Parts: sequence; C-alpha cells; structure tokens
Amino acid sequence: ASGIGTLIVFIAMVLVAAVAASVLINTSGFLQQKASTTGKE
Amino acid sequence: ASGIGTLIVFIAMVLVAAVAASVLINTSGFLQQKASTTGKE
Amino acid sequence: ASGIGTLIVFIAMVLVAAVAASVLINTSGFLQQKASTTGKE
Amino acid sequence: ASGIGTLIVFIAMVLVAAVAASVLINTSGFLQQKASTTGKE
Amino acid sequence: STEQVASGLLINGITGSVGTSDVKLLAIYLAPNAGSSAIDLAQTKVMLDYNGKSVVLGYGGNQDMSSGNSSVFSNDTGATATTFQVNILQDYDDSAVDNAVINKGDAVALIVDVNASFAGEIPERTAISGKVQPEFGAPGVISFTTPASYTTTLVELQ
Amino acid sequence: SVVLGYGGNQDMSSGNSSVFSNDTGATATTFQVNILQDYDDSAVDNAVINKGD
Repeated sequence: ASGIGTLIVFIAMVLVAAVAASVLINTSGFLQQKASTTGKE
Repeated sequence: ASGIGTLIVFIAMVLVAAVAASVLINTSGFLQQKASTTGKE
Repeated sequence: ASGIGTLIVFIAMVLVAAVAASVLINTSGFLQQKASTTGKE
Repeated sequence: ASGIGTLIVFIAMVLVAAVAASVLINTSGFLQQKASTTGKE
Repeated sequence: STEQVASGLLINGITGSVGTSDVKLLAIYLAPNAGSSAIDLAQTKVMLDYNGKSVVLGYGGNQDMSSGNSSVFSNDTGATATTFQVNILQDYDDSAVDNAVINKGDAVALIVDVNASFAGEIPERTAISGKVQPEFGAPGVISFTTPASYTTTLVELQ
Repeated sequence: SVVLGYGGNQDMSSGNSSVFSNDTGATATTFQVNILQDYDDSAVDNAVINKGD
C-alpha cells in the first residue's frame, strides 16, 4: 500500500540530477572556446 | 530514495574539471614555442 | 531534492570572480598613467 | 561547480599582461628618438 | 557576465587644434580591445572635467565615410556644441558605415568642440581627466596635461 | 592632419634601378609600393610581408 516510495523521489531526483548536470556540462564550452582564442590573439 | 547525490555533482564536476584543465594544458604549448623562437632569433 | 548544487556555488563564484577581476583591471590604469608621465617628464 | 578557475585569473592576467607590456613598448620610442637626435646635433 | 569582463575600449592618441588664441577642437583616436564582442557607438558617453564643470556628452546625428580622403579638420565640423562627431578611418567588412557597430579591428576618430561647449577656452598648464564609458565594457581614462608653450597650428597632446 | 590609404598600383622591381623613374603617376591621395627583396615570392601578389622582406 505504502511501498511506492520509489515513484515519489527516485525518478524525480534522477531527472533533476540530469538537468543540473546538463547545465554544468553545456555551460563550459562557451567559456573554454572564448578563453582559448583570447591568449593566442 | 534520495541517495543519488553522486550522480548530480560528482561526474559533472569531474568532466568540467577535465575540460577546465585541458584548456590550461593545451593553451601553453603555443606560447612556449612562440617565446622560445623569439629570443634566439 | 538535493539537486540545487548550482545555486549554492555557481552564481556566487561567478559574482566573486567578476569582483576579483574588476579589482585587477581597474587597479592598473592609475599606475600606468602615473608611470607613463614620469619617464617623459 | 567550482571549475571556473580560468574565468577568475586567466583572462584578467592576460589583459593586465597586455597593458603592462604595451606600457613598456610605447614608452621607448620617445626616448630613442630623443636620444638619437641629441648625438648628431 | 563573461561579456562584461571580456570587452574594453582603448584610447591610443589625442590631438588638438589651435589657431586664433587658444585650443578649441579636440580629436581622439580609438580602437577596441582584442576580446570585445560588439561595441555600439550609439550609446557611449564622454565625461570631461575642467574649471568646476563636469560635462556629459552624447551622440550627434552627423558622421562621415572618409576612408581614402584627407584633411580631418576640414569636413563636416559644424554640428557641435552639445555632442561629439564620428569619423571612420578603416573598415574592411563595412560593418560601421551604418548604425555604428565596431567589430574586431576598426579605427574610429572622435571630434569634440571646446569653445562652444565650455563657453570659453582651455589655457596652458592645466590638468584634465575624463572617461569614455561604453555600454558594458571597461572605460579608457584620459589625461592630457597641457604643455607650457604653443608654437604651431597643430599641437600634440597625448 | 592627413590620412592616406593603399593605392591600386605596384611594381616588381627586384633587379632594376632608378627608383624615382617608374610608375610614379597614380598619387595625390594614396601611397605607392615597391618591392626590393622577396625570396619565396609571398609579396608579389596581394601584399603579404613574411619574415625578411
């Protein structure tokens, strides 16, 4: 009856984890390709 | 249920750390091989 | 639930980075315009 | 999260390096063209 | 926030004109720093400080495409007294001919009139500061402490 | 105060003489370019100076 503890927390935190990770991965390429040109220009 | 604290932060910061390190390693060879020729020319 | 790891560190370090950079940029103009006049006077 | 160590220091020191170099390059032409005329006059 | 720390604005030479009794026109050369994205000259304002007068300027509705011609102090200098005027010296991909956008590598001069904006003159042995704040970048600082003698009709200042 | 620009006339005088006697009639708002030395002919067209011209 009350054994649905995975549907409350597990799937939601997996999706929020994927979102909060995909922010940090995709926010780095802009700054690395902006900082790489600056030194050799 | 809420013990997925590694998937949020750990893998993402390892990848961002590798990216931010690979910028600093690869940005130095150009300037060292440009500065080494300048003195002895 | 615990996927708010960006609000803790990311925005705060971006703002502290901008402050610590804006110190170093704005502290140089005074000394360059004081040192440039000294030689040719 | 804390892998933004390049935006703090790298770009700022590159710009301060360019400023502190452009002082030393541009401060020499005045004194060389003042010292070159003095001997042959 | 990366665009604010990246951009800039670099002053590289200031000249002035004379010829009646005292200096009354200033010409300022200008070039963007080599990390700036897009400096927009429609919203950049110049401050000057002299004789208890702090003066704020704005953009004026007159420009020129003098890329090839000569005599900088002899074309379209009659729309002054509260604004500055813009001349173009170099533009490859013609991105600054209309609507005032400087890309990476242009050269733009500014002309400001002094007699009709300060209501007077600018004598020798003075010291004036000022800033050329862009929209979001970092300003370039002005210092043109005047020489003790005026000799020719075109004197260098910085 | 006079600002100049590039003019559409040049020469490949690497071997000849009399600098003031060849193709000096396209002036009055621009400058003119002559080449005195170029090994790997990188400045003969489209005006690129490498290390040593």
